[PDB]
Amino acid sequence: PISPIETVPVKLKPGMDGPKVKQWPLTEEKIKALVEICTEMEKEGKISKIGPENPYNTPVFAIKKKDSTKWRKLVDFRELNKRTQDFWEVQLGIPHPAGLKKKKSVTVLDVGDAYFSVPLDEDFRKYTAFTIPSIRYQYNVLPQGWKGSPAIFQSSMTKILEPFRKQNPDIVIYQYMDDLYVGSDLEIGQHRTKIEELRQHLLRWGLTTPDKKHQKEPPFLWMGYELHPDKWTVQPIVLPEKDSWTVNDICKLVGKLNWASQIYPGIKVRQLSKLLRGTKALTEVIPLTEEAELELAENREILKEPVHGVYYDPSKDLIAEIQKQGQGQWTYQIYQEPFKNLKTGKYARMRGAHTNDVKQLTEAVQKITTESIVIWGKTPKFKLPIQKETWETWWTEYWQATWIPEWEFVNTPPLVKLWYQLEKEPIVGAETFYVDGAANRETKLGKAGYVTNRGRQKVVTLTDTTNQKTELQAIYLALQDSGLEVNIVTDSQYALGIIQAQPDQSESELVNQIIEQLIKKEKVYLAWVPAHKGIGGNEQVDKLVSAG
Amino acid sequence: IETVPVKLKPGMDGPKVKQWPLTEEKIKALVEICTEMEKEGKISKIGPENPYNTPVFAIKKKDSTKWRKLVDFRELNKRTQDPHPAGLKKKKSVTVLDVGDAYFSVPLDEDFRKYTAFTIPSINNETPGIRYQYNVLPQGWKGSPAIFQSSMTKILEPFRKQNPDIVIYQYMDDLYVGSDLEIGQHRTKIEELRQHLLRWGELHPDKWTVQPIVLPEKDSWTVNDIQKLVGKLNWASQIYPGIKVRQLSKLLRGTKALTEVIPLTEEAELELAENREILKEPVHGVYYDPSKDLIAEIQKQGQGQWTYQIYQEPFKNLKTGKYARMRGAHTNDVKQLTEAVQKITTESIVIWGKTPKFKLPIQKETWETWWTEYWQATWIPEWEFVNTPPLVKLWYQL
DNA sequence: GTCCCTGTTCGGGCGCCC
DNA sequence: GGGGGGCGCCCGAACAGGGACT
Ligand SMILES: Nc1nc(=O)n([C@@H]2CS[C@H](COP(=O)(O)OP(=O)(O)OP(=O)(O)O)O2)cc1F
Repeated sequence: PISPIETVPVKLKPGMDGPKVKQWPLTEEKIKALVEICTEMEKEGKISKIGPENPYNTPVFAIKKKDSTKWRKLVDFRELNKRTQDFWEVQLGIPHPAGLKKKKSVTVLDVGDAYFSVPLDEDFRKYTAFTIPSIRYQYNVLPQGWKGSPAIFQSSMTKILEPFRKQNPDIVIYQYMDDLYVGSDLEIGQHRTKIEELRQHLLRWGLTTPDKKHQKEPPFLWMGYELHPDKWTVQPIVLPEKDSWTVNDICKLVGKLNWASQIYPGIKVRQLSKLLRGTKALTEVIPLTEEAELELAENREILKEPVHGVYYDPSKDLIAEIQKQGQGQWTYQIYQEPFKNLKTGKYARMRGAHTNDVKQLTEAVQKITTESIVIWGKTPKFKLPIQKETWETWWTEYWQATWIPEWEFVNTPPLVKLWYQLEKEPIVGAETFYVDGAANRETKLGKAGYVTNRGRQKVVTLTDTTNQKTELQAIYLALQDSGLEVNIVTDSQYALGIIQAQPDQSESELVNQIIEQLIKKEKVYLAWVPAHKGIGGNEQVDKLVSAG
Repeated sequence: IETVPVKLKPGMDGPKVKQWPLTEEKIKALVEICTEMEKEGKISKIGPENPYNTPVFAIKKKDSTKWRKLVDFRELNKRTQDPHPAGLKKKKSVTVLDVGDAYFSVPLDEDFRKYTAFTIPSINNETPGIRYQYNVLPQGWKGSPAIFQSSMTKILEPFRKQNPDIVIYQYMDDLYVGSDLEIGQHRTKIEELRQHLLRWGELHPDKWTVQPIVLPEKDSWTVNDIQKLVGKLNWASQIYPGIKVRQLSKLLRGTKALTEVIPLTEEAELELAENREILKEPVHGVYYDPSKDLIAEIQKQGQGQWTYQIYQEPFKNLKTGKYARMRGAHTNDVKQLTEAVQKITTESIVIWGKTPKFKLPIQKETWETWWTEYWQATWIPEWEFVNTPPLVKLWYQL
């Protein structure tokens, strides 16, 4: 039936008018599915025959559902969607089984033909004109294909349930579209009585709940999961086995893996992900790199294993544990009692041209924190592979505000560390290098070199380069020709800002070579001086590399 | 009471900022507060055909069992169609009262209401968001004090006449009250005003430090010392054109070991004397201009020390100061840093009756993850995040 | 001014849900 | 097979802001 709920007032965008677009051809089978559905909707007042008083039109079609027997009628409203006003989406995210608490009685219910039970504003009905080829109808209810439909339904549903929620604050109703998870701490007879009350409430507002879709016994099928009473599980994940992979193939495998990582610990997709670079189209084919090759294999082995998650006990604590995976990849498991994960995940986001492990760890902690707050509404305690002293050093010598919430060290390598440590004071008995670089904007030609206090001077010439690059080149050069202990003096704010942040990884081949050298050295000390101010021997090296 | 029509700036649409995730604590407080406000006509449930939105959260005050709802109207305020007392910056004591309650007594122009929508989230997305709209003058909207000014002036009217050398200033939801009364009589005065305000329905400005730049004193100078020195002065000379560097730079003639000690010539020893003084004299020629924003810059100096400079045009510092704190274990940079921007916002309101735009030395995600856990003010400054060149770090060092 | 380099947003694919 | 809203993940395009240089 149609809800007697108030319609939600909608309008087109200003100066815009409804859509005129020719129906396209349809399969015979689809045409029959269509009029079986329409002759029935029309009969129930969900749609009305229109005449020549309606200029507009929009193409319709259909697709089989998950029950494979029933058809879902759809409307390619892409055009009317463009000319329909903005809504504020009310759905703020996706509920997660690991955020559910142990319940004594559980029920799952679908609403029957949900959209077609919510009336559509009268002034707007005309813009939904469609045509069934073999009859011209228009929608009186919400149509599947329009951009107003999800939020209008989600809000409508929330109105309808407020009364029951307020009357019954200790029944918990997870509400995702027309899907309802209902949980209570009542005995099965009392619970079932409450479910009937909920079904009648819903039916008073025109929303039927078919028994066919009413789950009474575990395990429950919910949001892609199976809820058993003490544990939950994700419905099986199947990975493609192409031997030739396209961009789309790849993109389709990284998704299923991401999906998998919420409960499958140790998943990685760096090497797969790299393939996706430069590829100008979904259909492009790409050969797996040797390391991508190997990676996919590791994940395939992971999926074979049997795994579940548990529900949430608020009396206990939330603990998050982080594992370093290499190459800017991290895995985490969130739990309350050891070896009983609530859930898991990964962090593999490369942010920054240059960075190091302690930074990324800080970024992993922040992501996990934000996610725990969405799912459980509180921060977890951390276990991290980083010694208190390492973190203390980094915090001490980093010119930025940084911080991690309450955490305890876990010696599960590979541990997170600082791979080198610049000195705070200049080094006694270490050769002092004054480095510099210059480049010609037009020719792209340049020079990098040094001068040392012991009389050494070297100048190297370059091509297709830049100022920044030649400043970084000069530094690399001084590391290459210096001993195990070196003082380096530069006038490059650019170069000094990178190196002082103690990176161990970079996009830049050159910064990587520099990092290698910094790791080998026993002591390095980097000082800055303002350029072009006659400060020897910055002055001396300036003259050298300035033959351009 | 008939409403005061209000408009947006021209060619501007209403705010559309996504709500961020809240803790359980905060959501329960907001659900609790909102249902009451709804029970009193102050806010109404709305649908999603209202396309606008503005974030919301909540703070638990000091030692208390009371939460304060706090809507982030920074965007709205930026898009809303648009006399501070010099005397307030000079008072032994200044007390800050929260008069936000007062606004709920004034209806809100019906056409404007839609631009004040907000959304309450649920734990683990058990439900879609619950959207509300305002029916009165919302706290945190810069429109609220404006429209309520006239009624405000009547209220404080005779408290002022009766106490003509207590100065009362209003900024947004806030009332600033300064006096030279010894604490106790200032306290008894403040409560007098509060009594006076229930009938209708602490700081110390004078003792705020200025943070001079300063130069090392040494018996032995090495090449490295002098190079650091010269570079610091080369930059300081953008602020203080008086600064001179030539005689010191002459000691760095040649190409020498960083740890070689160098005896200061008497000239270079001299200009060291000058520069030391050219730093004492105040920054000449910097005029506060309200057509432009106050920019605040903050630097982490370590050991819980923080430095900052308020300016409108680069190198033209209106003020430069310092924030010190605890030295130990539980030190939390993010908490110290939000305390810093709150002390600095506070000083700006008091001195120029305006809010600074902060340039913050923190990662954006690190800050947005945690600042609402240390926030205690009814307003919220504008900010932007900025990884600061490790050079300026040493310029303002103490 | 321009060029260079770095950081943000934002839209485009895919994953999952209904 | 062609539609919609939400979140997630990656990527590249656009554009912003600071430094170095003519
Ligand atoms: N792919 C989908 N597009 C949609 O627009 N919908 C919308 C949003 S939820 C609403 C109804 O979902 P259901 O899958 O329960 O389908 P239904 O209510 O149309 O019919 P029924 O519940 O099977 O009786 O249809 C669902 C889809 F799966």
